[PDB]
Amino acid sequence: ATTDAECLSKPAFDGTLSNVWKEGDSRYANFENCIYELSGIGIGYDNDTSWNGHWTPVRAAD
Repeated sequence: ATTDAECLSKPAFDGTLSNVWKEGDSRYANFENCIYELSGIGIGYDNDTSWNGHWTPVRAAD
């Protein structure tokens, strides 16, 4: 299990994450029980489900 403060302490990376979901024109993905937010220059594939760009952690996996 992960907490919100544990996730927010992790660094932001530049790469690709799969199983990406939308939340009002904003993209989110789950990685190591932490939810990351897509920003920067985005390049998407796998029918909007795989996004490459800047991923910043926002919260923990529910």
